[PDB]
This record gives sequence, C-alpha cells and structure tokens, in this order.
Amino acid sequence: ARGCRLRSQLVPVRALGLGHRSDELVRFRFCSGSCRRARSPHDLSLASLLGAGALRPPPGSRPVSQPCCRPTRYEAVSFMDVNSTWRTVDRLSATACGCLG
Amino acid sequence: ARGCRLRSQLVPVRALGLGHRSDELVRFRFCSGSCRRARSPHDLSLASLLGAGALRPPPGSRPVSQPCCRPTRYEAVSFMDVNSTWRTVDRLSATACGCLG
Repeated sequence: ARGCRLRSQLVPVRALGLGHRSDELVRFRFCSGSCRRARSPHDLSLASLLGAGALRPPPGSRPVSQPCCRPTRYEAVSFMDVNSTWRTVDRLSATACGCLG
Repeated sequence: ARGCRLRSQLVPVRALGLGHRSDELVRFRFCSGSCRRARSPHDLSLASLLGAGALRPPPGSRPVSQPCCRPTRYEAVSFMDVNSTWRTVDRLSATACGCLG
C-alpha cells in the first residue's frame, strides 16, 4: 500500500482549483507511493550519501533519491456548471502510475 | 538557485554505499530543485486539493504535485580502492537534469 500506485477519492469540483463552485463530487485519481524498487545505482549512492551526512544541503528542496511516483496516463474530468452547461478538462485525472525518472 | 539544476560536491567513496572503501574523494553530481512552473493541469488540481486538505492521506508518502528534479544523463565514476585496484560504476554521477514529471 505504501508503494507507488494509483489512488482515488471522490472530491467536489469546487476543490479542484478550476474556478468553479459546483459541489458535485467527481472521482479524482492520482499517483503516490515509494519507488525504491526502481532505484538506480545513482539513486542508491545518493541515498547513502544523504544518510551519512556526506552531502551539503543545496539551495531549495532536498534531492529525491528515487524515481517519483507519477501518472503515465490521464483522462478527462467532466461536469455540469451552474448553467447546466457541460465542461470538460482533458487529462486532469490519472489512470495509471509509474516510477519515472 | 532553488530551481531544478545540476549540483556537485566532492565526497568520500566510503559514503557511496558501494562496499568498496577507497581513500580518495570523487566528484559526485546530482539533481535537485523546484519544477513549479512545469506543473500540469493535473498537478495544479492535486496541489489545490492537498492545499485545502481535501484528500485523505494515502499510506506512506504524500503525492508529489510537480515534476521531480531528476537526471537526464549520467557518467561513470571510477576510483582506486585501498588495495590498489581500480573500481568503476557506470552511470553513477549525473551530467544533466530535467523536470521529469
């Protein structure tokens, strides 16, 4: 369950950051989880260096020592707005995940 | 400086987690930094949902909501071990970065 995989949850369209206020619930899918199984020699050494405190913190976010769990395919989310007009946002919801990079 | 880019530092071979203990340092390069401007519509909605606490937490790590800063190219690293034998690991060090999302 902690490993990289497709996740999903019903959420209101208004929470999607699309500028709409509809309370209609739509199933939003996304990717999250560990990708340690797909780590390369570079990744393992980076992980070891960080674990040993051998690396000085570069400016900004910490280096990721493994591929990131990201969508490999997407599908559109559609809904009716306040005027009963159909709206569609293409490729907004994930349909598959992978350990990329 | 906080944006995704190639980083570099001299590090002890012993800290690379290779099992081989050397005594010289090697130049190790990696990638780290932000990719916010590279967010896709999916990433933006995921970020909107996470920002509002609209998603229950999936087991393990939180989903990433922007491409990850990862290497796009690598190079070998070689070093002489404590018994005077040269060792090498292909593609151990990064030579270029990209916002892989």
